[PDB]
Amino acid sequence: VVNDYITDISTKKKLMETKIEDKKHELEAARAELHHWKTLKMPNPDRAKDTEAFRLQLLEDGQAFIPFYAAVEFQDDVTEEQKERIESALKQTGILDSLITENALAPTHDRVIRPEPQLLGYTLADYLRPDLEADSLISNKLVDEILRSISLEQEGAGFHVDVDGSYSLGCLVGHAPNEGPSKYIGRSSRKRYQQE
Amino acid sequence: RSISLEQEGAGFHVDVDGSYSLGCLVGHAPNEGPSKYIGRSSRKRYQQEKIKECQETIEQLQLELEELKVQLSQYEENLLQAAQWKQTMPTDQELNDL
Amino acid sequence: VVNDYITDISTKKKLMETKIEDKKHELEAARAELHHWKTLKMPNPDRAK
Repeated sequence: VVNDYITDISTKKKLMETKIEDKKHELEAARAELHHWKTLKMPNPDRAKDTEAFRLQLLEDGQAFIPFYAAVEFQDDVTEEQKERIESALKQTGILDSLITENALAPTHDRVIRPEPQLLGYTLADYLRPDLEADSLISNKLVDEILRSISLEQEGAGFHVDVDGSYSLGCLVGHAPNEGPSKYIGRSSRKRYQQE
Repeated sequence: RSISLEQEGAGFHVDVDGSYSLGCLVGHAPNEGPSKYIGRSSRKRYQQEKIKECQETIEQLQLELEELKVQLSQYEENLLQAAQWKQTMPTDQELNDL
Repeated sequence: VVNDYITDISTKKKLMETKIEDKKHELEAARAELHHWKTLKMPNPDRAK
């Protein structure tokens, strides 16, 4: 009987060993994730491998380009609610990762904001100022002009992104959902995604 | 029809190869796999492929679970046989009597 | 000695039980998913709630 009891206890001790193994392994997975977040430096927006291939093609071509999130930063007076609205609309439209190009480029597997004149009504340039990165190949005057390109009123069946988050894409008109505080737009925001 | 299949200058159009012009913007779409959303055939293909995946997963998991049942049954038989072993264990009856 | 061996066997029985739980979690989800795809109204593109 005593050995029956101790056998049971030994089995459960083994179960304790197994769960110690399990928790060590869970802590190792958590540790690996923690290591990944600790050695992060700058997370970028959503992309497809085709867009990366195309942008490699652009680099091989030497075309002047810089992604939008890497191109602009919000102004001081633009509090977190406004940042959220503008970044959510850009992300929903995909404009967030869209490319600003010095020349009228046509993208393959990618999107380019050609500086075609969209100088009618209010624009996002009112709220945003350019923020050029270390790899910038484009001047801020053109970027500012593109910021003016993004309109805040319907161009019929055309392109615009309002401050309240609505956007028109071709025949489409849209409004963005909640996405939380800004993480991609601005130097502070890109690092912030990493910290939580 | 509000969507053209030939370049409309700076205007709005979406070509067959996936390129599109939407104002000052020009874009081209990435890989998204075979059509899944547009049309009954595409939606049904999505449904059938998802169904096939889940059916194969249920089959594999059932096979593994029946294998697990076999292992557990063998382990129970082993414990039983251990108890049976206890009975077969030698006894010192003759030596103690002597 | 028999009890040393039997503790190991109990452990392996326990591992089978743990993997039975595991099969329960993957296979129950697969059954639910298969029913859902049978009851698929439509495919949903990228969306927010």
